[PDB]
Order: sequence, then structure tokens, then C-alpha cells
Amino acid sequence: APLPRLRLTDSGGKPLAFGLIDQPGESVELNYTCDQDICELVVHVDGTDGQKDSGEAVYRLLVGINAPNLRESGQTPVGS
Amino acid sequence: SVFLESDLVTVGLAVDQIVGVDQRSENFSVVGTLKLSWHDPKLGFSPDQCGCTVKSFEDASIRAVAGEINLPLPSFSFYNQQGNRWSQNQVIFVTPDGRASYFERFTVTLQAPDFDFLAYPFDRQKFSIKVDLAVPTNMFIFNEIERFQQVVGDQLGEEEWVVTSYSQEITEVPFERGSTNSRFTTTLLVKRNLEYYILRIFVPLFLIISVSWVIFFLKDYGRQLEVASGNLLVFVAFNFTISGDLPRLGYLTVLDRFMIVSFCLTAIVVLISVCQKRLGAVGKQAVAAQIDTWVLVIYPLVYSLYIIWVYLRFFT
Amino acid sequence: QGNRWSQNQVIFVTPDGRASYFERFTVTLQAPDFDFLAYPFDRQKFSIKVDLAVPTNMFIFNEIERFQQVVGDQLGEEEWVVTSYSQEITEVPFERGSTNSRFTTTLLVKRNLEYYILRIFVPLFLIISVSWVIFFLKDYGRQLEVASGNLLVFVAFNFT
Ligand SMILES: CCCCCCCCCCCCCC
Ligand SMILES: CCCCCCCCCCCCCC
Ligand SMILES: CCCCCCCCCC
Ligand SMILES: CCCCCCCCCC
Ligand SMILES: CCCCCCCCCC
Ligand SMILES: CCCCCCCC
Ligand SMILES: CCCCCCCC
Ligand SMILES: CCCCCCCC
Ligand SMILES: CCCCCCCC
Ligand SMILES: CCCCCCCC
Repeated sequence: APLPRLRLTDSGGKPLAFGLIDQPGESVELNYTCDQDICELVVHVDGTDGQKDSGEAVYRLLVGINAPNLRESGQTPVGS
Repeated sequence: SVFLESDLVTVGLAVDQIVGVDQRSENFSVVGTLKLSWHDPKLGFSPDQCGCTVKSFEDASIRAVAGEINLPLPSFSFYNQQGNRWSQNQVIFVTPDGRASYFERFTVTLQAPDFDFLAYPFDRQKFSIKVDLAVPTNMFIFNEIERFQQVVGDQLGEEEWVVTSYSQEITEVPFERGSTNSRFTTTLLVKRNLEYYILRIFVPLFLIISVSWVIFFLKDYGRQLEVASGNLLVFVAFNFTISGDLPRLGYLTVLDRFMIVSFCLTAIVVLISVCQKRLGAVGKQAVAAQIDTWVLVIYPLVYSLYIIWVYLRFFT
Repeated sequence: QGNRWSQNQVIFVTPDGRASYFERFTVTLQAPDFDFLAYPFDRQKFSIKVDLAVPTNMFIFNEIERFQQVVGDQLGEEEWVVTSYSQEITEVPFERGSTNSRFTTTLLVKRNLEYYILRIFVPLFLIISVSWVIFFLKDYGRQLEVASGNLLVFVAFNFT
């Protein structure tokens, strides 16, 4: 399946971060840090590059909080 | 544009089901869906007010909501509505731009004096649905039609009324306190199921008429009289048996006229039969034979001429 | 009688104080004056009476406006045919004394006579003729049998 676009916005839609395509172009990653007292985040994944009816494309999404080793987690999903 | 302009409204309507028709009172009832869309920066909005991208109002009319936010909105009405309207899934929702839209699923009864049943059962009618804006044309105007569904939707099984074609149109009409308002009209052209009436009424009638026609070949005039008398009672019995498919409107249709003519001819058969019996009694059998030949030639010509006359005077 | 259904109800006013009211209505009205003795040849009046709810020294109907045709035309036939109409202002006694204004519209109506004539009277006449003609016969058994059959035919038509 073709690589979709990734971005991060708050609850109102204000953009905060955008996804970077790695040199081994098989994944897209994102990173952010908290400054405000309370931050509510929304993760956007979209593949509407054009109007192609590709069909049943399926992707794997991995997310983590205070987990910089997301590339090689090894442990099963912990915490919450 | 130095001159401040008007607001443009997009509108759409779809019919799910015709649920009834009152031919005496002249009204019909219908189930359907209504959709309105427009854009107004005074409805603008800042997301940090709620942390949200969509503001909405539920189970309220456009008039009610206008009275809460104290800004003018495109309120409407159904022009021919009789009594109250049942509504479901009623909602208004708005974006930070001010792009707004309204949705309703409705069941409503509409007056229709344009109905005309003279040609019954061969009659054809129009079911028209009219939506009027309740505000002047310089404030809001219907500008575009949206086809969000099939305008008339399909349903399993048969229907009493068959839609032959439809259309949808925007016009403008005069308004109280002057000026003009926009109108959106949907019209369905409809006819009845003809096979039902044909097979249920006309073939048995034709056989009954044939029964009174064929008896004139007999030369025993007592048997002819008795069979004529019995056939008249059979005719009356069948007429009151089909009386359920005979609407009581207070004026004559094609079918009532045909029934009256048939009854009159059936009774004249009995009268001629009594005359021929007397003639045979007195010993003038030749005159009775000649009357038999005349009746056998004449009666189908009379029926055919009456049918031609009815066709000329009611269908052209 | 009971509630009234109303549409397009509005009041509007100008800086002078010139004001006006509009309503589209559907309403059911009691009418004991009806008299059906002559049916179907009967004739009736449909009268609509509008009364002011305030004393005549406060407000009084003073002029009649013909903003449309008083009785409007419609496609197809009607059961009741309007032969003539009229409209009039009068004054009538009021609770807590004095008097109030009244505006009356009356329609004079008749039935569609051809319907009843063709549907009832001609077949009746033929049935009566059938029982009349049989007395020319001299075979009284046939006459008896035909009379007996014609009576049943008459009853069948009556209940039809
Ligand atoms: C009236 C019912 C229809 C019966 C068919 C009539 C067809 C015309 C035939 C004419 C025959 C005349 C023979 C003397
Ligand atoms: C009763 C049904 C009407 C039939 C017509 C009667 C007309 C009067 C004719 C009188 C004839 C008397 C012959 C002895
Ligand atoms: C109203 C029908 C009149 C029919 C008269 C019949 C004359 C028969 C005498 C033999
Ligand atoms: C259903 C109507 C039938 C009427 C009589 C037909 C007579 C035809 C003679 C040719
Ligand atoms: C459109 C069909 C025309 C009908 C003309 C004949 C009617 C006969 C009397 C029922
Ligand atoms: C509903 C069928 C239309 C008319 C068909 C004629 C067949 C008798
Ligand atoms: C066999 C019955 C013929 C009926 C013809 C009249 C209806 C069109
Ligand atoms: C138009 C209805 C006429 C009724 C009687 C006809 C007798 C042949
Ligand atoms: C509705 C018609 C009035 C009476 C006409 C008489 C014709 C039989
Ligand atoms: C006025 C109705 C009675 C006359 C009927 C004559 C039938 C041909």
C-alpha cells in the first residue's frame, strides 16, 4: 500500500507537527513535546492524494507516550 | 460589490412513500426527506470557544433557533399543509466558516383541489409539493437544486399509484408586506393500475351483457323471458358486489355512466321479451322473429356507438 | 367547533401606526339551520360569521375589502355548487352590555341534479314499467312469476 500522509493537530485543528519520511522510505514518523499546562492531541492519517480507488489498503499504526524506543519496542503494549 | 447582496440557498427533497389519498376531500399524504444548505459569516465561530469543529442544534425548527441566536435564518413552510406535520431527525449544524445546513425527515398531508376525477378510472393526476421561504427574496433566495437521493424511491411490492415521470423547479412568488419570496416545487405525474379495474369489472360485465344478448336466438319466448328476468337480478347483484370500487363523489364518472346504460339496456331486454311473448300468444310469430333479428343486429351497434361517443367526449 | 388550523399568521405596523393582520385558515363551523326535508332537491346556506371581541365604542368594522374573488374556482367538479353569495356588516349584543361588530359571508348552494336523476330515477322508472307491462299477458302464471321476480329485483336495486 502507498505511504499515507501524517500530521498532528490539537482539538481545534491548529497544526503542531508533520510526518517525516525516513531515508529507508517504508515508514513515516512524527515527534512532539508538551509546553502548555494541558495539551489535547489529534492524530490525522489520510491517503487522499488523488481520487484513485485503490481498494482495501491497510496500515499499522504505532503510538507511544514517553516511549522514544518505538522503533524497536520489543515489549507488548504496556501502560495504558 | 458596493451593493450588499443576498444569501444563496441550496435545497433538495426526496419522496419515500405516498401513504394515502382522499378523493372526496381532495388531499394526499407523503413521507420524505428535506435538506437545506447556505453560508453566512455572521454565523462565524472560534474553535477555542469549545475545542470543537462543529456546533449544532437539535429537535428545533429554523424559526426557534433564529429566536435563540438573534440572527436571521432561511425559515420555510409547506404551502398546502393541513394540520400538524410529524418530523424526525431534525438538526442544524454550523462550521467555523459559517457554512450551515438543515435536515428533516417528514410525514405531511397536503391539500390538492386541482384533482379531477371525471375520467375515472382512466384519470391521471399530479401530486405537487411546494416549499416556500418565509423571508423576502432580497434576504434569501433558493439558488441551486441538490440531488442527494433518488427523487422518488423504489419499494418492494406493488403500489396503487404508479409514477410515470417527475420534475423539480425553482420560481418566485408574491409575499405579504410586499416584495416576493422563493418557491421550490416537486411534482409527480401518476396513473392507476389499469389491469386491476379491467379484469375486475369489465370482463364480467361483458359476459353478463352477452348472456342477455344470446337469448334472442331462442324461439320459446317463455324461456327467453325467464332468463332475461334472471339476468337482470344477476346484473344488480354484480353491481352492488363491485360497489366497493365505486367512489361516492357527488358527480358522475365514466364508470357510473357505463353502468347506467348497461342497466337500462338489460331492462329494455325484459320489456321486449314480454312484448314478444304476447305477440306469440296472439298468433303473430313472424313479427316476433323479425324483432329477434332486429335486436340481434342492433344491440352491439348501440354499445359500440356509445363507447365511441364516450371516447370522443372525454378523452380528446 | 374545536380548534382552528392557521398558516402564514402575521401582524405588521408602520411608523404612522398603520397596522394589518393576515391569516390562512381551515375551520369547522356548526350549522343547525340546515334543512334536508326536500332531499335531494334541497337548497342550503353556508354562512361564516366573524365577531369582534371588543365593544363597538372601541372598534367597529367600517369597510369591506375585496382582495380576491370571494369564492375561488377549482379544477374538476364539486359536490356542492355555489349559485350566489353576499357579504355584510351588522352589530349585535355583547357580554357585559353594549354591542359588537359582526361580518358575515353567506354562500347559497345546491346539489348536482344530473347525478341523482340518472343514477336513481331512470332505473326506478324502468323497474316500475316492468311490473306495469305484464298485465297485457293472458297467461296468469307467467304474470305471477314475473311479478314475484320483479319485486326481488326492486329490493336488490333499493339496497344497491
Ligand atoms: C352484445 C354482446 C356481443 C355479442 C357479439 C355480437 C357480434 C355481432 C354479431 C351479429 C350477428 C347478427 C345475426 C343475426
Ligand atoms: C306505469 C309505467 C308507465 C307506462 C306508460 C303508461 C302510459 C299510459 C297508457 C295507458 C294505456 C291503457 C291501455 C288499456
Ligand atoms: C314504458 C314501456 C312501454 C312498453 C309498452 C309495451 C306494449 C306491449 C303491448 C302488447
Ligand atoms: C366492458 C364493456 C363491454 C360493453 C359491450 C361490448 C359490446 C361490443 C359489441 C361489438
Ligand atoms: C383511455 C381509455 C378510454 C376509455 C373510453 C371508453 C370508456 C367506456 C366506458 C367505460
Ligand atoms: C397495470 C397494468 C396496466 C394495464 C395492462 C392491461 C392488461 C389488461
Ligand atoms: C372474454 C371477455 C372479454 C371482455 C372484453 C371487455 C373488456 C375489455
Ligand atoms: C346517459 C344515460 C342514459 C340512460 C338511459 C339510456 C337508455 C338507452
Ligand atoms: C348537474 C346538472 C343539473 C341538472 C341537469 C339535468 C340533466 C338530467
Ligand atoms: C325523470 C326520470 C324518470 C324518467 C326515466 C325515463 C327512462 C328512459
